[PDB]
Amino acid sequence: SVYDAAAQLTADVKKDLRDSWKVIGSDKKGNGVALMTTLFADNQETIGYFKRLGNVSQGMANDKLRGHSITLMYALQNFIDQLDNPDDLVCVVEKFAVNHITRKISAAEFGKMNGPIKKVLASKNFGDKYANAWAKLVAVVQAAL
Amino acid sequence: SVYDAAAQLTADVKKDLRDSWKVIGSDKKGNGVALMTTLFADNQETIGYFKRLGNVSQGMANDKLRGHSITLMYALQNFIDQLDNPDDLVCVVEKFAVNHITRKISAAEFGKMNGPIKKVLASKNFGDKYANAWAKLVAVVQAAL
Ligand code: HEM
Ligand code: HEM
Repeated sequence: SVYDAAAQLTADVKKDLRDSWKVIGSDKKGNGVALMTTLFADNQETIGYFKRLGNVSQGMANDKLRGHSITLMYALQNFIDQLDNPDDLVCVVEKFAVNHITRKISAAEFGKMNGPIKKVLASKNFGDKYANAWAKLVAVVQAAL
Repeated sequence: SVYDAAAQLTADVKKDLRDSWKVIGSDKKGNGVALMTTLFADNQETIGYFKRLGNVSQGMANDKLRGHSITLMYALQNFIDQLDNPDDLVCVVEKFAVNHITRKISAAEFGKMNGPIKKVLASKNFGDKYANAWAKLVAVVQAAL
């Protein structure tokens, strides 16, 4: 199942993922926080899953939110680093899904991250072509939920 | 406290952490699995916390163990990257501790990783000086458990 989704990661898709990550991943704190705050802005209901982070309206200044945001970026770093070996990509994605499954986060709920990603890519001038590539990566994770 | 522990990361300790990580972090899959297998070999009592992984003796062939081992290395990568900013290191460490606290992993339990780290370091020609630097980093996490 996850393997089949991974099959959509064509040579061109992996190339766009790597090229865009080279920029996005260069500022994990800044972009990580941008993703989370955008998610909360566009889909307020997702805040229900982050009660532990406290006052998320504080953004970057909120230590717990900042800690979560930076950490989230290292999961993507992990995924990006395993793109050339489907076997490693798959085992890393299934390992990542475990805690999210426990939190009862469905594939549909997880898919809400596509908008924030598209918006962050755009802020760095990466168009639809790149947003589509990332949608495919998110789809691999969705296959594991 | 975690804030006092973070202050123990002096200039040379940070430098030795970076220099050794440059090598160790080069092969996350290889060294990550070596780290876990050494832990299970030297402290069989810890295997109980990893029931979900299945037959841990299979090493690299165990997909779940490989997935976990690779992922563990990105938490260390995270810590190393935050060495420049104590405030970020602390929020990233507390974030990391949440799940380990939920699993009831105590500071004493966590410290058992010092043995495996020292051995992997040694296998790459990094002696006591480096093992001690890493123990200082591990102590920051212990302070948060
Ligand atoms: C590209 C998307 C995402 C990435 C890379 C990501 C990454 C992570 C990582 C690495 C962690 C820490 C390890 C763990 O506990 O699992 C985590 C925690 C968490 N994630 Fe995800 N996640 C993503 C999307 C989501 C979404 C869409 C939701 C909810 C709507 C979600 C909810 C959670 C929650 C509630 C936590 C715990 C937060 C805390 O209390 O510190 N994640 N995620
Ligand atoms: C260098 C030290 C260590 C690092 C960097 C580390 C890293 C991680 C990471 C990144 C995860 C995934 C996120 C999460 O679920 O929290 C994790 C999971 C876990 N860790 Fe730690 N950990 C370390 C030591 C330990 C020790 C010493 C124990 C137990 C004695 C432990 C027990 C666990 C368990 C049971 C899981 C879940 C495994 C699974 O079911 O997939 N960790 N750890």
